[PDB]
Amino acid sequence: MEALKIALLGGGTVGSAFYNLVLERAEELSAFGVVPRFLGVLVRDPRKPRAIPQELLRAEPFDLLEADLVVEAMGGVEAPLRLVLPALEAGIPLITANKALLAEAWESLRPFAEEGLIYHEASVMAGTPALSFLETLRGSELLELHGILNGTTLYILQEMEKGRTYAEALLEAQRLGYAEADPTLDVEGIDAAHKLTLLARLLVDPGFPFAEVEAQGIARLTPEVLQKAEARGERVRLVASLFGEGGRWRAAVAPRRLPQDHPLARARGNALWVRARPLGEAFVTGPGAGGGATASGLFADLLRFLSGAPGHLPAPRARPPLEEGSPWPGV
Amino acid sequence: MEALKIALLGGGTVGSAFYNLVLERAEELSAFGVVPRFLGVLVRDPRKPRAIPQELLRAEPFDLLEADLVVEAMGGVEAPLRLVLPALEAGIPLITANKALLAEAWESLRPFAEEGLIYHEASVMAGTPALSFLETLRGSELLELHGILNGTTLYILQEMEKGRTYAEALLEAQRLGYAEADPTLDVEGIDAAHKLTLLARLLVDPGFPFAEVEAQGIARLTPEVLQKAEARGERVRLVASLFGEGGRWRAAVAPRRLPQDHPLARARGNALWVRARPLGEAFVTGPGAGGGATASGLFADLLRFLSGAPGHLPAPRARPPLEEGSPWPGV
Amino acid sequence: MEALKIALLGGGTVGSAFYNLVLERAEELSAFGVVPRFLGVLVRDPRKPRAIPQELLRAEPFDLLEADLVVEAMGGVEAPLRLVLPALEAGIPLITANKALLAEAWESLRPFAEEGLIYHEASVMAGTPALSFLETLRGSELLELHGILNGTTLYILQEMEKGRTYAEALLEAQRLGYAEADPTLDVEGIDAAHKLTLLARLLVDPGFPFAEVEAQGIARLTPEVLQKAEARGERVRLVASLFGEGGRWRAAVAPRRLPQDHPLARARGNALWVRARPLGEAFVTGPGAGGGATASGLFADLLRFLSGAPGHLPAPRARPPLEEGSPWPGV
Amino acid sequence: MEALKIALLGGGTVGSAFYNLVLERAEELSAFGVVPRFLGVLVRDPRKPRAIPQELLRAEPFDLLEADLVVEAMGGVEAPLRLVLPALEAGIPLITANKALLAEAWESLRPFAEEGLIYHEASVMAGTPALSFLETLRGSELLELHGILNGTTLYILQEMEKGRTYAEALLEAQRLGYAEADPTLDVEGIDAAHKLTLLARLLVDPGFPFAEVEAQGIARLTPEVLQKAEARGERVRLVASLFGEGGRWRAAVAPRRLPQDHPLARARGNALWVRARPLGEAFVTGPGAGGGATASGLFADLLRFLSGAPGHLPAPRARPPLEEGSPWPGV
Ligand SMILES: NC(=O)c1ccc[n+]([C@@H]2O[C@H](COP(=O)([O-])OP(=O)(O)OC[C@H]3O[C@@H](n4cnc5c(N)ncnc54)[C@H](OP(=O)(O)O)[C@@H]3O)[C@@H](O)[C@H]2O)c1
Ligand SMILES: NC(=O)c1ccc[n+]([C@@H]2O[C@H](COP(=O)([O-])OP(=O)(O)OC[C@H]3O[C@@H](n4cnc5c(N)ncnc54)[C@H](OP(=O)(O)O)[C@@H]3O)[C@@H](O)[C@H]2O)c1
Ligand SMILES: NC(=O)c1ccc[n+]([C@@H]2O[C@H](COP(=O)([O-])OP(=O)(O)OC[C@H]3O[C@@H](n4cnc5c(N)ncnc54)[C@H](OP(=O)(O)O)[C@@H]3O)[C@@H](O)[C@H]2O)c1
Ligand SMILES: NC(=O)c1ccc[n+]([C@@H]2O[C@H](COP(=O)([O-])OP(=O)(O)OC[C@H]3O[C@@H](n4cnc5c(N)ncnc54)[C@H](OP(=O)(O)O)[C@@H]3O)[C@@H](O)[C@H]2O)c1
Ligand SMILES: N[C@@H](CCO)C(=O)O
Ligand SMILES: N[C@@H](CCO)C(=O)O
Ligand SMILES: N[C@@H](CCO)C(=O)O
Ligand SMILES: N[C@@H](CCO)C(=O)O
Ligand code: NA
Ligand code: NA
Ligand code: NA
Ligand code: NA
Repeated sequence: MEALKIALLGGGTVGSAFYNLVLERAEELSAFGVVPRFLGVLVRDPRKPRAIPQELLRAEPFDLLEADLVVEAMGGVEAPLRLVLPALEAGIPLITANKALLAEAWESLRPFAEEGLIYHEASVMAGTPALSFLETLRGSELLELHGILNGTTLYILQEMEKGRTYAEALLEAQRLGYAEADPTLDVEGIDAAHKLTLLARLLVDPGFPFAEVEAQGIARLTPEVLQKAEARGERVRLVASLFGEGGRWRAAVAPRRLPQDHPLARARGNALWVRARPLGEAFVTGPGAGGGATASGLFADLLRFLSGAPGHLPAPRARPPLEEGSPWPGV
Repeated sequence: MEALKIALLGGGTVGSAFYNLVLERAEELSAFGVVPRFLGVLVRDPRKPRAIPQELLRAEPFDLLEADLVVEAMGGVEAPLRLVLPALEAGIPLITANKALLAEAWESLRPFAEEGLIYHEASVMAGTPALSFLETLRGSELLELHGILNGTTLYILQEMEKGRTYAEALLEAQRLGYAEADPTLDVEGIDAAHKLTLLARLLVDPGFPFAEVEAQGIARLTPEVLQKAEARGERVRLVASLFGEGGRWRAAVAPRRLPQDHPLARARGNALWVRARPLGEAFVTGPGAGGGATASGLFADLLRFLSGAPGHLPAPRARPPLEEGSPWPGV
Repeated sequence: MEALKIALLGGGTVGSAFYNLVLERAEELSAFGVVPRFLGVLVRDPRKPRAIPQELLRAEPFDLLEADLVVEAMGGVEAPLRLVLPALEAGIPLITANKALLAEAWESLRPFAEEGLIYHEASVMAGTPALSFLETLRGSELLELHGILNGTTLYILQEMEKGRTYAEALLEAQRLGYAEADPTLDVEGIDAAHKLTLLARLLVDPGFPFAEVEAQGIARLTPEVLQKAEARGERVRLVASLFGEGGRWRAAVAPRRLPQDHPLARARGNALWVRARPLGEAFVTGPGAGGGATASGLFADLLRFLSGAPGHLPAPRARPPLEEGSPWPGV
Repeated sequence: MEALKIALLGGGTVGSAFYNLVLERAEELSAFGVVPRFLGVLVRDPRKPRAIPQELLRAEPFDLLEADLVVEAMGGVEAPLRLVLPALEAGIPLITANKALLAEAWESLRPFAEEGLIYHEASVMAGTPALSFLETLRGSELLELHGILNGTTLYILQEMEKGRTYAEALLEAQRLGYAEADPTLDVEGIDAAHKLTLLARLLVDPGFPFAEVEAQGIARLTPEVLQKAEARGERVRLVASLFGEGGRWRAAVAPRRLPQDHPLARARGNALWVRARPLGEAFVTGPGAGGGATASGLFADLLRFLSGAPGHLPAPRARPPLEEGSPWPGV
């Protein structure tokens, strides 16, 4: 039996859900050979109301080199990056739910991803299987991928069909915990773009640049637009697409008119839909955002690590596109 | 004496400071024959402890059309937009501290700015005079403008100079209520870009696009780079620059090497430095972020409105630059 | 018109109610000649959830000598005492809701009370008139005083008559905000004893020692006892008594069997009952605990000060008792 | 392997630390063939953020009679008493950290202590061995005991020595989770008196009354008095003393002038110093307050219980002292 010493960065909705999940499942962990011991949890206010014991909180950075694992769910890019890099350099794995970090600091983080040090299931659709889904889909070659990767904007659109306004639905969305710190990342497509980028690097091109994703959010959408779509037998959704065009992978986020019976249209939560050769059509759906949902993903990754498996490896080499996609109707 | 009917959007660091500042200055407001009456205060979470009366909190949007003023300090772009437009269309002024909104929704908001309906001193360098400073600088023709517009990154570079880390500094500035909710906006220069855009529009080109600002942040800087600059007799700062190049106005945000005696290098606070013809060289500096500092700007604008002055007008035409310029050397 | 600069010690349920009340009533204050300006609010956690703007919070002591008034509602004895004494020494008045402080540090605080520097209506039965009540009763000579001075133990007994247990009622009492930090002060009679002491010093003996109060709390009481009392046509209540015996003032707190039609028994909140010569029988009742209720008392004292009146003066000399009381049935 | 059924009373600084410590040590507990199962956790406010599952929180008292252990860390005396007695009467052990309860409700609790049903290591000097230390010291006859039992006042006097104020120090210790909820209990010596009582009862007289302890606090001490002691080669500390005087045991808490090389003066932490016949002079020191420190004591007691050992027994008789003693000189 061994101690698994964990440094947690962030003690918010996710961090705190992860902390309590780990301790609540310590019996499971013992069957994996370990007892979980948190070194410290990095936060900003160490004395406010929080669902972690106060003495574990650290309002300043602390040395991570004695940890066996670093778990990050602090948000942002350059601050977690600088905090994680010395741990990575020492061969200490990272488990993160932070898609911005991986999408926008990939020049620094790719080499550690490639040696299997980075686990990040929770960074796309929370603890819904997305990355593991794609890992199994690698048995085939992608033809087209379409996801509804952002839960905030899904919630908002669901509410506006029901005739609620953007602002009341976003407000409602932010109470329920779905949005990023700044909901602009959600409603402009950027958070979907970060997720889509990570999917692209896993499946089709390990160098895929976040800057190459074309992203348009839901700012032109209203209840009227959505309800008129319903009347044509369609649903409008924000969709993240990956497809070949002129021999290269293209990545877009935009609102799309979907047939109402399409798997993407009938999903109540977040969803990833592929067509691949020779498998065919496959689809995964589940909760894409929330504390418990994300902590599930991070805990799934801890068990993966404990099992002796590497983190989520980028594609070993870029894959040649088989077909010209370019499906589509925008809005 | 008559009610001044205010709808306030946001009850946070800024909104709350503003609410309480208004209350305690009620004596001052009576000298205009008004008494301040809040129609409601839009907030996300009506349960958090707040220095605003529970009975005035609204967790859903409320009718604005009876207000004499809408004050906005909620953050984001699309949601505040959709909330203020009806008031603006009714000829109700807006007082805002939200630079993202004005930079990114200008196609919708410019017509109302041109009519004098938008007050936004607090949208740049908080209640430090920036917009009013530029309004006076209009007596001359701009040669060049350079500002340290972002308080969060000034704070960070000041603390890194003294040997503190990036991560520590950042944690503090967030604590002090300086950082945008997405602090990436601060540290990648985007928030300074938004501010720069507004200054360009006030001075030189009323349709200057936010997309035309070139922005880069502080992500490559460390305590070491800064300390080496100090030994060369310099300071590295993030600088927002507006200058002529090949007959057009260029807007850039980037780290710059400044001579250490330069006003920008020494300033107490955020700072704006302008050479213009025939005035010469003028400078303003003060706090550029903080609840109190921002509530001062908003309240300044409310007093401006009560005086019968219009809001901040865009430049009444676009005009080319007088002189070819450049910023300081990059890093 | 003048600035009234206020230093607040404590930003809890009371402190925060007082802060918001002051600002909410600044129009009233202007009719008294002043505009209220808080120098700072002393707390412990300056970044947690609180109904006061964060920049006013001070997590460390600050200089009080520039204030026009010090307002204290921090709890305890020696820490507020040391904080207030330099202000008192400088002739700066104190307004307090802190009965422990005044009861247990009277050797230090009496001399300042005697020069009218201490206002403390809110320290007995919150903003229910108690001290001002006694000030008017000084027109007569006390024969007997009996109060139900502690709201926690009143609540608890009210709930146990209804058949609820001590522990559920105390729990219920502490949620509703009635109890001291440690409810032992309430349930053992000590908080009533502190209040009774202050009443004694106002009315009958300016040197009355807190140590001379005999106090017994409600620890032997159960629903059964209380319900049996109801059946004999009585109510049991914790009562604070002041009466002459052998030519001296005696002070006791204890549970008592009251006739059910007695003013003390039929009071739903806290209550002070006197017999005095030549007035006769007089009685005041109201809320004895709670934020809003206490802030009312502190604000009543601020207006008193602004009116040019002194604070609550002790009796100028001990008064000779006229009759042997010693009413009573204990339980 | 069998459930160890625990009812926990209190979910605060101590309770929460305890809850999470139990969870993470579940592996260790399996070595006794148990798995820990919480039947519920009594709390005041089920809405505060807490590192305990919502579904286990109870805001009203719950049946305890199915528990194998009641752990108490709620504070107060009468309410915990009325809650544990039924469990105690059923032959269910109590593990407590509450020294006030044991000192002040001993007429009710002594019979169950005498039966081995009360574990209270954490009630004195937290998880620093104090009770177990004394249990071993029973191999000798006590000559004299002197301890620095109160962590809050040690902390305060340590910080005042270094020039900090009373008020600052106090604010900190409260922040660190050291202080009783009424910190007056700490600074007037009452909390050390409660602890002293329990040590007297374990060692010399199983009915030693709390009322017989003479207690005075640190209220006359300042940075100046302490600094002057240091210049005389001394340290002033609050000391809890048990010593023989005229054939009876005397118990006193007071500030004392200690030689600076004395173990009590130097100790790292709270400290207990005992001369006994024939052992000689023994000493123990460690942290005497804190969530983690206390949860360690409680967990030590739970392991003691699982080992088949009884709780902490009172002295099996009263006996007079062997030698006339005295404490150090007062201040
Ligand atoms: N919630 C979701 O549904 C969800 C789903 C999937 C992925 N994620 C990802 O999880 C991350 C965090 O989200 P969350 O919902 O847990 O955020 P949250 O509730 O705000 O918590 C973020 C935590 O990080 C701390 N923190 C933030 N910036 C910091 C800095 N510069 N220095 C030190 N501490 C810092 C905060 O401290 P304080 O608490 O003191 O302020 C807090 O403890 C993000 O990357 C997000 O994209 C979230
Ligand atoms: N802080 C500064 O230094 C500073 C300086 C100048 C300008 N500004 C600008 O001031 C604006 C507000 O900043 P801040 O510091 O006050 O942020 P803050 O502390 O987060 O306050 C945001 C307020 O708006 C509410 N809110 C956020 N999104 C909402 C939505 N979709 N619907 C309804 N209510 C919403 C929040 O409700 P809850 O409290 O219920 O969460 C909160 O009351 C930003 O535009 C910022 O760029 C800030
Ligand atoms: N509530 C009532 O019904 C009531 C009625 C009449 C009289 N009172 C009296 O009012 C006083 C306070 O009561 P409350 O209900 O407002 O208490 P509360 O909600 O706990 O607030 C007490 C405040 O004082 C601060 N504080 C406490 N000790 C401190 C120290 N040593 N150093 C610095 N700051 C300290 C706290 O800081 P934090 O908030 O950071 O912890 C908090 O801001 C007591 O004397 C009480 O007897 C209360
Ligand atoms: N802190 C230490 O260093 C230390 C060391 C040794 C012993 N102790 C002892 O441990 C005990 C608890 O101290 P602590 O630091 O954990 O205090 P704390 O942080 O205030 O926790 C008290 C807990 O009990 C709950 N509570 C209080 N009174 C209650 C009532 N009448 N009914 C139901 N629930 C009640 C509170 O509920 P909420 O959270 O809902 O408010 C809280 O969960 C005290 O007896 C103290 O003397 C403390
Ligand atoms: N804010 C993000 C979290 C994970 O994608 C969302 O709404 O989906
Ligand atoms: N985050 C912004 C707010 C004020 O514009 C700043 O740091 O300057
Ligand atoms: N806890 C106190 C406040 C004022 O007496 C009470 O219950 O009455
Ligand atoms: N307030 C107590 C808790 C531990 O007994 C102390 O300071 O020692
Ligand atoms: Na996932
Ligand atoms: Na400004
Ligand atoms: Na009163
Ligand atoms: Na102990």
